[PDB]
Amino acid sequence: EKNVSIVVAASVLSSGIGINGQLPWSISEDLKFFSKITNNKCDSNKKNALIMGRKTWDSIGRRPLKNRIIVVISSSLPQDEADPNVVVFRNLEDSIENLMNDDSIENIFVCGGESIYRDALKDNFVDRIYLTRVALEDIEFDTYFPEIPETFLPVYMSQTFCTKNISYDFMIFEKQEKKLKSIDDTVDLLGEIFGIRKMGNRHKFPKEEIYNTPSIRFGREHYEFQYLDLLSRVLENGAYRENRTGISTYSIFGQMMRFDMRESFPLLTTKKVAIRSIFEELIWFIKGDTNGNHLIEKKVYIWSGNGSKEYLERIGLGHREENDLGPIYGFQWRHYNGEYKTMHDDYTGVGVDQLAKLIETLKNNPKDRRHILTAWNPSALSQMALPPCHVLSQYYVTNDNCLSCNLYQRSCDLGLGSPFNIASYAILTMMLAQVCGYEPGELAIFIGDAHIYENHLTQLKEQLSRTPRPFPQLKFKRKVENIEDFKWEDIELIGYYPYPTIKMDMAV
Amino acid sequence: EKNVSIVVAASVLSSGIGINGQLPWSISEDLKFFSKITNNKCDSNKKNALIMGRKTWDSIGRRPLKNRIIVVISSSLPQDEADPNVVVFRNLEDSIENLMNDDSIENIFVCGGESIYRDALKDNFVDRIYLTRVALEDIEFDTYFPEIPETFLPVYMSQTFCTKNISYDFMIFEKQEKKLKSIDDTVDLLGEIFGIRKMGNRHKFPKEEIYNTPSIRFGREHYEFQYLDLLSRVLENGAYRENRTGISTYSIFGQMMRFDMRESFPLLTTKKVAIRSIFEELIWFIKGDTNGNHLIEKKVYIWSGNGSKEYLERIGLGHREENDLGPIYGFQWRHYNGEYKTMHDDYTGVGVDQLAKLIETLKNNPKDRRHILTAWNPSALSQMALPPCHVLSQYYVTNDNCLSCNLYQRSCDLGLGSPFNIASYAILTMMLAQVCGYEPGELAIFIGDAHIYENHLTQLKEQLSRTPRPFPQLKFKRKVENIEDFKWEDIELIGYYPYPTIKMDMAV
Ligand SMILES: NC(=O)C1=CN([C@@H]2O[C@H](COP(=O)(O)OP(=O)(O)OC[C@H]3O[C@@H](n4cnc5c(N)ncnc54)[C@H](OP(=O)(O)O)[C@@H]3O)[C@@H](O)[C@H]2O)C=CC1
Ligand SMILES: NC(=O)C1=CN([C@@H]2O[C@H](COP(=O)(O)OP(=O)(O)OC[C@H]3O[C@@H](n4cnc5c(N)ncnc54)[C@H](OP(=O)(O)O)[C@@H]3O)[C@@H](O)[C@H]2O)C=CC1
Ligand SMILES: CN(Cc1cnc2nc(N)nc(N)c2n1)c1ccc(C(=O)N[C@@H](CCC(=O)O)C(=O)O)cc1
Ligand SMILES: CN(Cc1cnc2nc(N)nc(N)c2n1)c1ccc(C(=O)N[C@@H](CCC(=O)O)C(=O)O)cc1
Ligand SMILES: Nc1nc2[nH]cc(Cc3ccc(C(=O)N[C@H](CCC(=O)O)C(=O)O)cc3)c2c(=O)[nH]1
Ligand SMILES: Nc1nc2[nH]cc(Cc3ccc(C(=O)N[C@H](CCC(=O)O)C(=O)O)cc3)c2c(=O)[nH]1
Ligand SMILES: O=c1[nH]c(=O)n([C@H]2C[C@H](O)[C@@H](COP(=O)(O)O)O2)cc1F
Ligand SMILES: O=c1[nH]c(=O)n([C@H]2C[C@H](O)[C@@H](COP(=O)(O)O)O2)cc1F
Repeated sequence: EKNVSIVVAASVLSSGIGINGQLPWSISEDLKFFSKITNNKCDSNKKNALIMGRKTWDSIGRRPLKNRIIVVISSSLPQDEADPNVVVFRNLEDSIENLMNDDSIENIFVCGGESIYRDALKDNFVDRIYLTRVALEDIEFDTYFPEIPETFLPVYMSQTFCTKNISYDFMIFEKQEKKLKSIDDTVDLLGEIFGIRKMGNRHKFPKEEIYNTPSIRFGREHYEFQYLDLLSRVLENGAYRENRTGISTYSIFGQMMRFDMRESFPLLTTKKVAIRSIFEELIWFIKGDTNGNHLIEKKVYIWSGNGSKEYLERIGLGHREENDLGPIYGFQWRHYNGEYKTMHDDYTGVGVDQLAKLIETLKNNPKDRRHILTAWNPSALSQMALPPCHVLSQYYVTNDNCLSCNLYQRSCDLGLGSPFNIASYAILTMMLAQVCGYEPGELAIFIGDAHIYENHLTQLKEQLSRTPRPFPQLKFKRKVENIEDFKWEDIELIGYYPYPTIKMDMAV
Repeated sequence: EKNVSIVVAASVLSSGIGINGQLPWSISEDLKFFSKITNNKCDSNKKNALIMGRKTWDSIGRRPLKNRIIVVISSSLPQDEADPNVVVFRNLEDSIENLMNDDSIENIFVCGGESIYRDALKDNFVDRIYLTRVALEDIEFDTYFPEIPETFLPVYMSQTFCTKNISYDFMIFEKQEKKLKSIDDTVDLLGEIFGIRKMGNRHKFPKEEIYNTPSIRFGREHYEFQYLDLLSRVLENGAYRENRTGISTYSIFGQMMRFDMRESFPLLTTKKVAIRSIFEELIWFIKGDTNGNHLIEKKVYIWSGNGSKEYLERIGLGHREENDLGPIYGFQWRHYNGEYKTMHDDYTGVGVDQLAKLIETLKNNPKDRRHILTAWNPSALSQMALPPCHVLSQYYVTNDNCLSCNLYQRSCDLGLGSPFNIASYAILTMMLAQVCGYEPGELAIFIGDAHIYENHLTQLKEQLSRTPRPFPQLKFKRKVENIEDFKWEDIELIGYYPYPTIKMDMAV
């Protein structure tokens, strides 16, 4: 009784693994992953066996792998004993003789194509699966990886990596079996004595029925869980509260999310996020614009709700034009403390150009601690059609010339605003990184009133049922002179294979 | 072979447990803790044995405890078999015949005073310790709890609680024995392939030699660990970087801390924090003052460094008076966007009184999401002697009438500034809570440039060697009409028993 693991690199959707006797891709780090998993052993005087089919044995040049014993499953290969690092068996069942008899073998690994993968799962020989999901689907395949049986459950999902603009994950699947210990009891008993006085009870762990992929307990490395587990945490501890709109929310205070931008782009995969509208809003801010029609003219109606004549007169802005949102994001960025008249006037030169100073400070004094771009100005809050949600952001240049970003958000619509704020400030960091000459780094979002609107409950609960997929890659097609020169055609979204879009109405 | 645990509630320093045949305090929740700990059993048809001395047996009225068998260790009590829930033995060793003979007993608990505690530890009969540390030490004791031997190591430390303004902790100590498994290996191998491309390697777990009380792995509930583990994370991942001063730091980006204020006060115990100077700085901000002499007149020299004539002329403020810090904290609070002349002029009425609007909004509109108090004003940054470190703060009223606080900090001097910012915004939250009529809630601090100055290394490593003690209680002695009426004599610090103060020089 030893371990029998499966190592495979399959496509994210169709689970393709090969085409015309070779791989559909060339990822160097994945092969190194195959090296270390198949070499990882405990006994020095032992070797791991790698089982593969003849067609696969041909694909790897018919040459042995160092420090490993290759087991070829071929119906017509000569069982020659000359090579001690390569042995041939007639069928897969008879080849699993090393478990009980061959004590010189520590672990067993299955990695030999569809015919061996499917036969190893249909006969219940497998104990664990090492799946390398690759974000490639608009190509051709002829050999696929079988559907993972119900007996297996994911226990680990690595962060999204990148090689030649190709995103990929690393997952572990374990087979279900049958059916520190004192610390958990003492914390529970303290939770029974102090009701909500103990802070642990105020932040209860999300229940299994609202935890996204609850089988992955200790291996929640994928940074989309930083958003999906916040949804779960709100569903568990959110207090039903009212607000300025008629749609009440479930709200918790003081939450944070953390995303990687070096090897991926934090665009959610559990729901098709309108990436174009995110950009057009961001470049709208950068340009210094407050005209709400300029987004509607580009078929982006995100600010149409808070920019209706009925809404502005309702909040005391009847003198304002239809979509004159007022000094908001992109007016405190480019013209801070500037006397706001209307959205048609020329504001060139007035105010404090924070973005310009931010860019110039990022390149002249990178290790400066004051790379701050704020939007909360109490003098102009009364003029705003909606006070800023993402109020203040700070930027950081690491020693390896990477640009990280921190953002504080006073109010976070986890249904709609959060998927936008994650991608919006990710693109803004990448934009700042290119103009300043650095690489994208990490993105951390600090949240105050993290909430879910009550009409988003059935929708977001559906989103939590979708096991996430690797983040896509976002690369720019050209280097721009100034930051405002970016256009939608300059962005290339690579490997975005999300779940179907989810409709949720905005609370005006 | 079953488990033998000891349950004790001792004072935090001298470990006193009794005086004149009774307890030195009256904490109801502690007795309820003793109830659930001694009753926690797995078998329905089994009872836990509670061992105690005669003097202790007298202290509890000589009456049995429900669902439990009390074992009295007395040299001259009659071994009466009339009561089946109380049995008497002559010595402690002979009383431990429940391990091998009486299978009707599941667990054994030692809880019978000094004479039984010392004999149970000197003879190595104990397997686990349930310690309830109480923050009372300036009273009299006559019975103490023996010092925990080196064979025991702490594995859990609960959050600081409160009963009648008495702070107390719950800890677990386990005796050392001799000397999921696949997920950790796969993450390690991914760390060998991707160097710093994998985000996990940029946030490596702190090594044991810099982890405060590294024996407490899964039970780091005490929220002083939210600060001590930030020190460890900086020591592990901090990049050596320069700054505006000559003292280089080790800095990491995007960290957060979370403290409880309902049942405790987040004043660090691993170092004697100058609590008075914290208050005088805070009330200085609230009053709207920017005159540095008003703190020096009260023997508070924290802002003396950034207010020397040599420093102001060094940063381009030679025209400024000796300690005229300029529009800083407490001038953007009370007079935001107010044209700052000097520190002697009258600024009453000018600017935007954020604090006044914040107070008025906190009680009139509690579920508002705009309870924000900012200090980052780009128009006046050049006039400031030092840009704001704690830039923006947001406040939140829960459904149970508690006031929580969020704070974003752009730069964090973990040696000096951080212990002050934790207590300063804790006091400010409590002050706002009393004036508005709410109770203190949670305090979350979000940090950008969390760093340690290199001249603080020997000191902070010393601070990490001190296992923390329960937080003290801070209560106000009177209700004030306006928030500015607070005085140092109005604050009462209850149960603060910290480790000796640690001297660290400020980087000017
Ligand atoms: N992405 C990835 O992780 C991997 C991808 N691949 C790719 O998959 C493709 C190859 O897989 P595939 O097409 O399925 O072919 P296989 O690799 O599964 O090899 C099949 C051969 O093995 C022998 N064989 C298989 N099953 C039996 C059996 N039950 N009894 C006796 N002999 C058996 C036969 O050899 P014989 O002719 O002697 O009868 C058969 O032709 C290639 O493109 C390869 O590159 C391969 C491995 C990993
Ligand atoms: N804070 C806490 O968790 C607890 C506090 N306490 C406090 O501690 C105080 C009492 O403890 P303490 O003063 O140490 O007295 P003890 O509770 O330890 O009881 C001592 C008695 O037990 C008997 N005894 C002890 N050792 C032996 C032995 N080796 N052989 C035979 N008999 C023995 C003797 O009884 P005899 O007279 O018959 O010889 C002795 O007088 C009280 O104030 C009590 O409130 C007690 C328990 C818990
Ligand atoms: C059978 N096969 C196809 C193949 C390709 N990619 C995969 N990727 C994964 N995740 N899992 C597999 N089973 C897998 N199999 C192989 C097997 C070994 C090598 C190989 O070259 N291994 C070298 C790797 C060289 C290097 O370090 O990059 C080794 O040392 O083991 C390539 C393809
Ligand atoms: C021996 N002793 C002294 C005493 C007091 N406080 C302690 N506190 C701790 N943490 N540990 C002890 N061993 C301890 N012992 C005792 C024992 C039981 C009760 C007691 O009244 N127990 C009731 C508790 C009643 C209630 O629920 O509040 C029970 O149901 O067990 C009081 C003092
Ligand atoms: N109460 C409230 N006011 C807001 N003002 C501006 C925004 C940002 C915003 C506005 C609209 C959408 C929106 O409806 N977007 C959809 C996609 C919705 C989705 O994520 O499925 C789209 O326009 O394509 C998203 C963010 C916003 C919000 O979320 N909530
Ligand atoms: N570069 C820099 N500038 C600062 N300006 C104001 C502060 C906050 C500050 C300043 C001085 C002290 C200080 O010296 N405090 C000592 C004790 C220091 C301590 O051990 O905590 C005291 O006031 O008694 C503490 C915080 C501060 C800081 O930390 N770093
Ligand atoms: O970028 C945005 N992100 C976001 O989360 N919101 C949502 C948060 C909240 O649901 C609403 C503002 O409501 P309130 O004014 O009460 O904070 O806007 C809006 C944006 F423009
Ligand atoms: O309340 C404070 N908190 C704090 O952390 N600092 C430290 C942080 C940093 O070490 C220094 C400011 O340096 P810089 O202006 O380059 O960010 O002041 C100062 C305060 F007044």
